[PDB]
Amino acid sequence: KQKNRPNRLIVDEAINEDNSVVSLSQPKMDELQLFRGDTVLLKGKKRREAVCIVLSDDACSDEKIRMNRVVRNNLRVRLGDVISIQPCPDVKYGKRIHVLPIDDTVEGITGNLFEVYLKPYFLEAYRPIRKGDIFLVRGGMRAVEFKVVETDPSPYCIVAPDTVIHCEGEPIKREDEEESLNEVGYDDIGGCRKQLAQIKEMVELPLRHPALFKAIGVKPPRGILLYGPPGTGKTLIARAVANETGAFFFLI
Amino acid sequence: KQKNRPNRLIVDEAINEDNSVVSLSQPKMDELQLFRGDTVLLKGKKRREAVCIVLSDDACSDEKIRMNRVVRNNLRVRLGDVISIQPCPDVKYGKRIHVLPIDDTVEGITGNLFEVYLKPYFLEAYRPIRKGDIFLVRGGMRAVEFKVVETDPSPYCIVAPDTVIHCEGEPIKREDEEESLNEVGYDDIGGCRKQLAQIKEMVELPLRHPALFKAIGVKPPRGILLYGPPGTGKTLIARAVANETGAFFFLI
Ligand SMILES: Nc1ncnc2c1ncn2[C@@H]1O[C@H](COP(=O)(O)OP(=O)(O)O)[C@@H](O)[C@H]1O
Ligand SMILES: Nc1ncnc2c1ncn2[C@@H]1O[C@H](COP(=O)(O)OP(=O)(O)O)[C@@H](O)[C@H]1O
Repeated sequence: KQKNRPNRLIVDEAINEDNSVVSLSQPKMDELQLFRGDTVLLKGKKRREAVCIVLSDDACSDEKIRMNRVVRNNLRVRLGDVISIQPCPDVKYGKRIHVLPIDDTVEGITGNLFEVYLKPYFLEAYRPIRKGDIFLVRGGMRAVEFKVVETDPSPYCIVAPDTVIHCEGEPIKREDEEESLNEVGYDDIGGCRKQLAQIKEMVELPLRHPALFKAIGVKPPRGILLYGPPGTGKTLIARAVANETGAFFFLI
Repeated sequence: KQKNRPNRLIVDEAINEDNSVVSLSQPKMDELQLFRGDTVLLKGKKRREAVCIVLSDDACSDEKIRMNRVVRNNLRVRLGDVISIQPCPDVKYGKRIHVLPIDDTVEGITGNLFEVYLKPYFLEAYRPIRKGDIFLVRGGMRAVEFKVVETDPSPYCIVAPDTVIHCEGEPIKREDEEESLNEVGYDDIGGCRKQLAQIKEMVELPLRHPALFKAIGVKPPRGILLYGPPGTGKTLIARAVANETGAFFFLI
């Protein structure tokens, strides 16, 4: 079976903000035999899957794939990891969905969540979904998460205008496996691109591949000193780096 | 029943010093069908009532009502609250009243309180009263409070020249519900208007509506630093703010 050359890419940062658009470059797209708007299927770590509409861009390489933080966290991968891509031409429109909120997120929210949040989200935008994911909607000076529990053409479909939604039930608990989305990441840092590039390349090898430094005698850098006027967000950059590499973070 | 548009106003600061004059603007006054000098009836928090002569002014909005600190404290409301207004054309002259002092206020006062204090107060000024209120008279380098206990056309009337007063009895105790009137308020701060406006708008939302900051993620200001030469009354301003919002005050 052929899997190495047509079906391998490397995750990196995103430029678009939609939680379903995955951006890649045109040579890979006519190599994969995929056109714009076609729903694609991604497999990552721990046999997790995701369905996403595709899009083309130019400011990419021929092995890099740009995905948003929600879809990336939905596959359990981190930046610099590899995934598998496939065409999925057998998705159908749904006829029944059931969604729940996360209790950690809904606090002091009064009224009904349906007509304020889930009504403008699935409005005039055909969005694909798979059972057991988590998506995020922003508004009312808050950001609320939602977990899909069921799907009528199980286990994945596309949201069509005539797809009823039964938003019935009580909040569900966040388990000890997925991480929160109110945490810090590289997307929550405006400006300062060159310095971010430097720090990212400076801690890439010791924190991503730790076993490599048992096979070579080479000393990686261990002392970093950030400086600048107060109010420039340095602890932010620290927590960001520490969260995106999955490393442990202690604060003195 | 119609109550929202003709019978709702918002309390604010006063410009006059009389304990019976309540000031409002001419559009609301000819909307309520009220003329000058007519006794008006106010209902506030905890089904408290008050009878007051009315007056017109121009430096107001069309939903703000200016009342003195005595009448405001008599309704249990604070600044920025809402009250109900009504016309009360069925007040009559009294024929017997009975008033007592507050023991916390009378200290070292010798002689009789009647002819020195209660004689010039109800002199050539028709003043309305209701049973169970508290009013304040100034003189002799002191300020003495008085509580009405009974009224002959019960439970409210107007003081006419031929209304006898039986100032008979012993001092009464201040209970644990009403606050004193020798405390600090915005009226006891001369000058410094712009800075007062700034500090009042800076602590309005967190201290008046605390539940609102469980429904939005927005950080209110928490650090304030007052400065100026010594002798400019800064702790005064602090106690003032803390008393007018009803907040707890700790002093280090
Ligand atoms: N470049 C930036 N991008 C995003 N937010 C920033 C940036 N610079 C400052 N801030 C914001 O202002 C504050 C500045 O960071 P700082 O007060 O030094 O860190 P912290 O209080 O989190 O230890 C943070 O709350 C952050 O939200
Ligand atoms: N603007 C003002 N309005 C009213 N009284 C003031 C003003 N400025 C100063 N004072 C008076 O002078 C004193 C100045 O305040 P201060 O001596 O700093 O506070 P305290 O002695 O109460 O700790 C107070 O007793 C106050 O009565």
